[PDB]
Amino acid sequence: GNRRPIWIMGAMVNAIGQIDEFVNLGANSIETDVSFDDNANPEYTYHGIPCDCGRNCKKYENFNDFLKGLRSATTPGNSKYQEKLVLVVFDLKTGSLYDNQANDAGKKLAKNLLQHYWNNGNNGGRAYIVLSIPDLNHYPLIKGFKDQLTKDGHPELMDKVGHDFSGNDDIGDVGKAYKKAGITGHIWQSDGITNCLPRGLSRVNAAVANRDSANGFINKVYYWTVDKRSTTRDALDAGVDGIMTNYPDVITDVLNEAAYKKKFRVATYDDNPWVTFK
Ligand SMILES: CCCCCCCCCCCCCCCC(=O)O
Ligand SMILES: CCCCCCCCCCCCC(=O)O
Ligand SMILES: CCCCCCCC(=O)O
Ligand SMILES: [Mg+2]
Repeated sequence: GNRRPIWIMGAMVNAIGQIDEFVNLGANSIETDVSFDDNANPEYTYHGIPCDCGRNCKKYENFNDFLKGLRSATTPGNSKYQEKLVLVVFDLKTGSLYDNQANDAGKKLAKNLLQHYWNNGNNGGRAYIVLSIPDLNHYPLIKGFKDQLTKDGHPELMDKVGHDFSGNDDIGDVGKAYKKAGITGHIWQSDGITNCLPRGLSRVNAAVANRDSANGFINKVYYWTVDKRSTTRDALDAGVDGIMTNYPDVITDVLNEAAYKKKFRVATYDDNPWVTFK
């Protein structure tokens, strides 16, 4: 049948100069860590030590500067525009917040994305955005973010946003969080661990089984962080939609092997990231 569109996602893309570095290696999407200040305002794109094996953990930007950089990379006509870059996952490091600041964090995130990435709707960046929350109890972040875009008069930008819960929670617990949040679509499900440690496919398989079921709630599944060809083959064989990596050219190489090329292709802006593949 049709080839499954795949997001090849550059990992830990936290400096503006890295956006081109990863896209030029074959990434059509990136993941970026977002730190918060004491007031739940996104502050830096910063991970810190420890991080993935082989990487510098300390590159960072003021979050709004990173957004302006991402805006340039994703706005047609800009000197820096990368047509290939279609999705950003923000790994929201809400662990530094109290649980009762989750909703505030979502409003401040929306406020900054509207201002600096979507340019108040004036020729904004065009990538789809996934808000990845590490703790199921921080689900009120989603409400906060939607309510802020609505207050600011741009509720339609929610069409460009989707959701993930990154903490490797049991799939039924994740679904219960989305039911609490009133969310029923635009759901990605991460599964993974640092490239420094081993991991199997059992939870990826559970997530894929949910995605492919008639009654499931997941739209896309992505596996992280994968730096080896054999792991990439295993994940594609398991039917994931996305693979996060420190080496986009490694994943591109596998996808260009003749057996995989018949069955997968690199996602473009044509491909809606909230739609389950069939
Ligand atoms: C930066 C303010 C933008 C507007 C934010 C609207 C939602 C505010 C939620 C309560 C935030 C309380 C802490 C405010 C910290 C600050 O920005 O000075
Ligand atoms: C399984 C984890 C889901 C998130 C925890 C949210 C807090 C639970 C209580 C929220 C209100 C109860 C409800 O709406 O059923
Ligand atoms: C949040 C989606 C999954 C992202 C993996 C990034 C890991 C990290 O920052 O340690
Ligand atoms: Mg991260």
